Amino acid sequence: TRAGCLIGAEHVNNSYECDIPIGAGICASYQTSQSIIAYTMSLGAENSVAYSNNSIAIPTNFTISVTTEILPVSMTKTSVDCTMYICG
Amino acid sequence: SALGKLQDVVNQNAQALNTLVKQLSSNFGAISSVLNDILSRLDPPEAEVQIDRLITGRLQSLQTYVTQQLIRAAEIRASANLAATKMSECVLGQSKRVDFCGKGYHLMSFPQSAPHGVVFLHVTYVPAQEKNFTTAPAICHDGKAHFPREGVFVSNGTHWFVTQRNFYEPQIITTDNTFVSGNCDVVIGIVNNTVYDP
Amino acid sequence: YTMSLGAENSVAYSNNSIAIPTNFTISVTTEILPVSMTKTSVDCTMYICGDSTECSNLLLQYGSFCTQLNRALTGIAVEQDKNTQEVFAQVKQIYKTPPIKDFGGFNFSQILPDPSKPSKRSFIEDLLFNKVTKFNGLTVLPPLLTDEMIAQYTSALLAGTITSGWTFGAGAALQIPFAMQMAYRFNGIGVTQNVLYENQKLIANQFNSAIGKIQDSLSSTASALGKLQDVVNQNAQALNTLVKQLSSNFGAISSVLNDILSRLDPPEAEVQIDRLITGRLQSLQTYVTQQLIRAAEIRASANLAATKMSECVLGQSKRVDFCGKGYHLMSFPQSAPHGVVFLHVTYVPAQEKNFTTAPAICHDGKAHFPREGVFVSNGTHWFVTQRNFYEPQIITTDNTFVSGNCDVVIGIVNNTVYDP
Amino acid sequence: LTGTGVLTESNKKFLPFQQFGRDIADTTDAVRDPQTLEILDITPCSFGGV
Ligand SMILES: *[C@@H]1O[C@H](CO)[C@@H](O[C@@H]2O[C@H](CO)[C@@H](O)[C@H](O)[C@H]2NC(C)=O)[C@H](O)[C@H]1NC(C)=O
Ligand SMILES: *[C@@H]1O[C@H](CO)[C@@H](O[C@@H]2O[C@H](CO)[C@@H](O)[C@H](O)[C@H]2NC(C)=O)[C@H](O)[C@H]1NC(C)=O
Ligand SMILES: *[C@@H]1O[C@H](CO)[C@@H](O[C@@H]2O[C@H](CO)[C@@H](O)[C@H](O)[C@H]2NC(C)=O)[C@H](O)[C@H]1NC(C)=O
Ligand SMILES: *[C@@H]1O[C@H](CO)[C@@H](O[C@@H]2O[C@H](CO)[C@@H](O)[C@H](O)[C@H]2NC(C)=O)[C@H](O)[C@H]1NC(C)=O
Ligand SMILES: *[C@@H]1O[C@H](CO)[C@@H](O[C@@H]2O[C@H](CO)[C@@H](O)[C@H](O)[C@H]2NC(C)=O)[C@H](O)[C@H]1NC(C)=O
Ligand SMILES: *[C@@H]1O[C@H](CO)[C@@H](O[C@@H]2O[C@H](CO)[C@@H](O)[C@H](O)[C@H]2NC(C)=O)[C@H](O)[C@H]1NC(C)=O
Ligand SMILES: *[C@@H]1O[C@H](CO)[C@@H](O)[C@H](O)[C@H]1NC(C)=O
Ligand SMILES: *[C@@H]1O[C@H](CO)[C@@H](O)[C@H](O)[C@H]1NC(C)=O
Ligand SMILES: *[C@@H]1O[C@H](CO)[C@@H](O)[C@H](O)[C@H]1NC(C)=O
Ligand SMILES: *[C@@H]1O[C@H](CO)[C@@H](O)[C@H](O)[C@H]1NC(C)=O
Ligand SMILES: *[C@@H]1O[C@H](CO)[C@@H](O)[C@H](O)[C@H]1NC(C)=O
Ligand SMILES: *[C@@H]1O[C@H](CO)[C@@H](O)[C@H](O)[C@H]1NC(C)=O
Repeated sequence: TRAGCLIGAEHVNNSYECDIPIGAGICASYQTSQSIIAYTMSLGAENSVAYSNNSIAIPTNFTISVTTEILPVSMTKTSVDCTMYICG
Repeated sequence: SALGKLQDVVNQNAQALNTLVKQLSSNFGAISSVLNDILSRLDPPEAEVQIDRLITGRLQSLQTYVTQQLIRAAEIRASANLAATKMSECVLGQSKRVDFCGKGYHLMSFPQSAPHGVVFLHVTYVPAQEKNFTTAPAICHDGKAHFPREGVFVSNGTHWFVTQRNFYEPQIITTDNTFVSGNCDVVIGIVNNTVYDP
Repeated sequence: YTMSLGAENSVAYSNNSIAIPTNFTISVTTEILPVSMTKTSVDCTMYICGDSTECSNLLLQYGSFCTQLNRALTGIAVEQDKNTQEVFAQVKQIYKTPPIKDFGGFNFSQILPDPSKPSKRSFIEDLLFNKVTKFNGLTVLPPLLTDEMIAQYTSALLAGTITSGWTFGAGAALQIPFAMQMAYRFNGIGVTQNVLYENQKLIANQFNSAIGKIQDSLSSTASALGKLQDVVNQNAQALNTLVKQLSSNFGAISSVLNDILSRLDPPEAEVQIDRLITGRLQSLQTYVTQQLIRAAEIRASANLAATKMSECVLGQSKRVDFCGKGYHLMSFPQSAPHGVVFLHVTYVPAQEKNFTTAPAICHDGKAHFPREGVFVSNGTHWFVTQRNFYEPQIITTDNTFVSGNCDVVIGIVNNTVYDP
Repeated sequence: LTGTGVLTESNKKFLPFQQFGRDIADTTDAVRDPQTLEILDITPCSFGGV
């Protein structure tokens, strides 16, 4: 491949979501008898929207979703003595 | 793995610090990495040579450490600024920024603490069942072009209704739902129907 | 010369005069942001020693410095894919446009991908790609996503924007006629939707014209993409510098490790080698530090780009200069080498007239205020109209609300209100 | 003039007095063989990370 010579993975011509990235469009995963395979990654399922000049889709129901977002705020306040480290 | 971002900060600082410690064992050209082995064996005119090369090596290692911490510190600060912004806009109010406070339409958020960080629970509204309706930009009644004040005009195949955009709730089209501007000859795709006056 | 800060403008301010636009234009502007940089990598031992055994052994005296440098560069390279993924891979499905491109007069053919090409890029994208434009342990890693894959994400975002508005960015993509979508975008900026429909042909024509202007601007002005070219040039310069440093002697008899080795015995060769190592190691450390700083700058840009995709493309922003100048209606992404280009479509008021105004009208002792819009006068009669587009209406009880009386509001006008 | 590499026949022309050439990095690019006066290109031996 364009990312180098890959030895031991079985290349297949199917398309799957990326697991372990290799590069240049190629990923690998372990699956079904279970072995490492190489494949072109999928960017997602296709969706043809039924667009027309007189049709509108309107939801008749809804759901409530709660998601989690995690952010770092701080790190350990370390300190190093510039003389002791070097000279004891 | 859910909290991998916070674990990552911890791991990187730990690694940088362990590296700084391991460097003390390098000789850098010296007879020994141990300052005391030099001192206990050599007279000062020679001990100084060995000491000077250890100093150069250790000083360079320490400078490297500090530079990396300054860069890392900046990254964390940027995250903290984002976190502070989200607290202000997601927790203390209702945001209009599209993906800022989670996916879907934002309703509210609740903070939770975490080691060296903050976790936000974002509550959003997600439309979840659509149906196919026929539509039109306007309805013309007795030559007058009627537009909805709110919502859109829809049809179920036999009757036209006006409804709010984000939730199907059909209503009879009346003069209290629409406003008038222009006539049947201007709007492209205008529908032939009536409007009820209570 | 002394520079000018711009032309002067004395605004005709008074306590009873308001200017209101009677026409508008559609403007489309281009914003260019860097997203990523080349994923380079440098071998900390090969750069310094080549295949010299004596040099390699001398480097052991420096402990971990060699591995730390490779670790730092590896981290940057990984981050570069993270940045790309965050900006473009934010659509849950790959959306496609219909075979019949009926968008109410709006022509998107220059921004939609061309099916006849080996790479499905739009006309504008080809222009962007055409305009933006040693072995000593130095390599380049490929990106995880290819240009074709980026084009597919861009196409999906564009298809979604055109056929389901912003809905697809919150939930399922729900189809809507394009003209109705624009009507919502107009109400979203304070302009009543009938303005769109009554001027649909004009609006579509101005839009189509603006796109043609963009094609010409990008085709003729190479400097248009200078921000992306700048990222490329800086990394190239830094790398060439790293290479040139290998020729420095740093006090050595020769910069060439092999000249030292082929002529001197180890007791002397080591002296010359040790000074070359010190110099080369310092040069490499300098390079890595600069790349870490530069990487941070790019990441910040990528974060901004990702934000704009979410707020300008997947919705309608209220942030004043965030999605171009003027009132924002919608935006469309296009890919570019190492970056993203946004086309921002905005509404700009474009013909104002001088009207007399008042904060309120008092009728039979009652103070009447507009629910929406302002009161204006042409010198003979008073009308109520929407703020962003002149459209006078007879003032009626369905236009105004009542609070207080003639004695409270400063500058209240004596007139009547019609009750249907 | 020494080094390690892969030699191939070049397709470039040296002036009659030139003995070797160099690239943009100022390293050896090509040489003139001393017995047969032909020009050879020097390509580094392949390498990469694993
Ligand atoms: C739309 O509704 C009008 C009635 O409001 C229909 O009646 C008239 O039809 C004739 C013949 O086409 C026109 O010349 C008149 O101008 C219409 N009256 C008005 C007030 O516009 C008309 O036929 C209906 N149109 C359609 C397509 O059904
Ligand atoms: C569109 O909606 C109308 C109601 O708003 C449906 O008509 C009603 O059908 C019920 C029987 O199910 C009758 O009892 C009502 O009297 C009808 N109302 C009217 C105004 O006629 C109509 O069938 C729906 N059309 C489609 C195609 O589903
Ligand atoms: C959208 O705009 C493009 C131009 O940007 C139009 O392309 C022209 O198509 C005709 C055939 O119908 C060709 O003869 C012209 O040479 C094309 N012009 C250019 C510059 O290549 C396209 O027709 C327009 N589409 C719609 C629906 O109006
Ligand atoms: C609003 O401005 C537009 C232009 O931005 C006017 O449309 C132009 O009118 C001239 C004739 O005066 C034509 O030659 C141009 O071709 C038209 N341009 C376009 C894009 O169609 C429009 O008439 C103005 N409207 C008002 C009420 O003043
Ligand atoms: C404003 O309108 C009122 C009528 O609604 C005018 O009529 C009266 O004028 C006298 C003399 O100034 C006042 O004492 C009364 O209080 C007014 N009536 C009411 C209901 O307020 C009044 O003159 C008009 N004012 C101006 C400046 O034209
Ligand atoms: C202010 O606007 C009114 C219309 O709302 C103008 O008055 C009309 O003038 C036309 C002739 O051009 C007559 O046919 C209408 O009957 C008049 N309407 C009314 C209510 O009187 C008026 O001239 C405008 N004044 C100024 C200074 O522009
Ligand atoms: C590739 O696709 C063909 C069908 O077109 C199928 O028969 C074949 O088994 C596939 N091969 C691999 C390695 O996936
Ligand atoms: C709308 O109709 C199309 C066929 O024209 C169908 O594929 C689509 O699933 C329908 N959408 C809904 C919400 O029923
Ligand atoms: C909608 O598209 C159909 C295509 O057959 C066309 O006949 C009809 O006139 C169009 N209506 C509007 C309002 O554009
Ligand atoms: C409003 O009147 C002033 C003079 O008082 C003039 O300079 C200005 O150009 C006028 N503005 C418009 C929109 O006509
Ligand atoms: C507006 O300014 C003029 C200045 O001559 C003054 O006479 C008038 O009373 C003022 N009106 C209001 C409502 O402030
Ligand atoms: C060197 O000697 C060989 C063998 O006799 C001959 O073929 C070749 O041309 C000579 N080259 C030069 C430069 O004299």
